Amino acid sequence: AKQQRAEATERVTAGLREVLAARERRAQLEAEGLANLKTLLKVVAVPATVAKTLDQARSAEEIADQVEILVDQTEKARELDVQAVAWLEHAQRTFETHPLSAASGDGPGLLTRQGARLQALFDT
Amino acid sequence: GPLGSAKQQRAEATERVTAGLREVLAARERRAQLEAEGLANLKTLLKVVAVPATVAKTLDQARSAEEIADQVEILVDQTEKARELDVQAVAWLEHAQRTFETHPLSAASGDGPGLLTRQGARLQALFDT
Amino acid sequence: GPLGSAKQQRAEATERVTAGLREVLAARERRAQLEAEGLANLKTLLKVVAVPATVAKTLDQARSAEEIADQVEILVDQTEKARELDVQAVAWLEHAQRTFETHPLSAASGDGPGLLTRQGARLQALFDT
Amino acid sequence: AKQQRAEATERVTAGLREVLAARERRAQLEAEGLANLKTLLKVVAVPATVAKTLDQARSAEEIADQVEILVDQTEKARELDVQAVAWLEHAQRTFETHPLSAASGDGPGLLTRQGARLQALFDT
Repeated sequence: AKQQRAEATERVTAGLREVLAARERRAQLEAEGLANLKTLLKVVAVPATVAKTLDQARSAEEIADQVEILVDQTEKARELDVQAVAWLEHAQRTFETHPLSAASGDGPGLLTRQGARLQALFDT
Repeated sequence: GPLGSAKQQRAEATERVTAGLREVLAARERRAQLEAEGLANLKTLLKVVAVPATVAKTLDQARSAEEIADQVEILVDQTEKARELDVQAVAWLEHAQRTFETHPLSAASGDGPGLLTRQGARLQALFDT
Repeated sequence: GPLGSAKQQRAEATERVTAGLREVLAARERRAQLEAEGLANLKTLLKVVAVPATVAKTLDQARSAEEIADQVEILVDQTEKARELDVQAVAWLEHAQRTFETHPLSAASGDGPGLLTRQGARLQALFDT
Repeated sequence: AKQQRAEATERVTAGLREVLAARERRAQLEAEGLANLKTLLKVVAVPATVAKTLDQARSAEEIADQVEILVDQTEKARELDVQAVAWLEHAQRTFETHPLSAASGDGPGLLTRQGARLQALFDT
C-alpha cells in the first residue's frame, strides 16, 4: 500500500519537471519561430510605419496588431485622397474664373502650369 | 484787393497740384483694396468644398492667390506620394496575409482561426480597389 | 514657393511706390495745415488790441494774411478820409459859431443866451486840438 | 358912464387886431431871418451830413440841434481815429514778426508797401 503512495509523490515531481521542461522548450522554439516570421515578412519591402516597430514585436499577435494599424492608416489615406481630389477639382475650377488668377491677356492662369499633373490625379 | 486775390490764385494752384497727387494715390489705394477683397472672396469660394487639413491651416493666411497656388502644388505632391505608398502598403499586406496563413505561430490551427482571419474582411476590400 | 515669393516681390515694389506718393502728398497736406494754424494765430494775435468794427466783421473770415493786409490798407484810407472831414467839419463849426453870435434869431439877446451858448464848451474843445 | 364901456369893448378888439397883426409880421420877418441865416451859414462849405438837412430846418433852434449832432459825430470820429491808430501800430508790429507775412528772403513784408502812409497817421 505504501509502495503506491511513494510512487505517486514521484510521478507528480517528474510530471512537473516534464511540464516545466516542455514549456521552456516550446518557448525557445516559438522564439525562433517569431524571429523567422519577421524574416519571412521582410522578404517584400516593409512600409516605414511598421518596419521600425515590427522588429520589436514580442509575439505573432503583436505583429498582427501592427498589421491592423497599417490597414487602418491605409484606409484613411485613401479617403483623404477622395477629399483631396474633390477639393482640387473644385480649386481648379475656382482658379479658372477668378480675376486674381484667371488666364488673362497677361499670361495663363496660375494653375495652368500644374494642369498636367492635376488631370493625372482626377482620372485614376 | 491787389495782394489778396493774387494770393488766392496761388492757393488754388497749390491745391490743384495737391489734388492731383491725391487723385493718383487714391486710384492706387483703391486698386489695392479691391484686390484684397478679391483675395478674401477667393478664399471664401475655395472653402465651399471642404479643405484638406494640410492646406486649411495655411490657406487663410495666404497673402495672394499665388501663395494659394503654391499650397495646391504641395497638396498635389503629397497626394501623389500618398498614392505610391498605397501601392507599397498593399504589396506588403498581400505578402503578410500569405505568410500568416502558413506560419505555425499564426496559422489556423486546431486551436482557432489564423490571427489575420478576423481581418480578412478589411483586407480583401483594400486588395480589389 | 516659386509663384508666391515672386508675387511678394512685386507687391513690395507696388507699395514702395504708393508709399512714395503718400509721403509727398503728406508733406504738402502738412505744410497746408500748419500755414492754416499760422493764420488762425495771426488773427488771435491781432485781436489782442481791440479791432475797429470796420475791420473786425471781415477779419475772422480772411483766407490769408494778404486779405488781412488789404483790409488794413482800407482802414488806413478810411482813416485818412475821416481826418480830412475833420478839417472841414471844424472850419464850418468855427464859422457857424461866429454866425450865430451875431444873428438876431440866435444871438444872446435880453431873453437869454445865444443858442450855441450851451455848446461853447464842447466847441472850444474841438477847436484847440 | 356908458361911453367908457363902449370905448373899452373896442380897445380890446383893436388890441387883438394889433396883436394878431404884429405876430403875422414878426413871423414873416423871422422867416426871412431864417432863410438868410441858412444863406450865411453856407458861405463856408457845409459838411454833407448836415447840408441835406440844414435847408429843411424850420427854425434857428433846429439848426443849432443839427450843429450839436455834427459836433457829436465829429468827437466820435476822433476817438475811432484813436482806436484805429492804436490797432494799426499793433497790426504793423504783428505783421513784422509773423511767419505768414514777415520780410523773408522771398520779398519784403506784406505791409512794407504801406509802410509809408502808416507813419503819416502815427505822428499826426
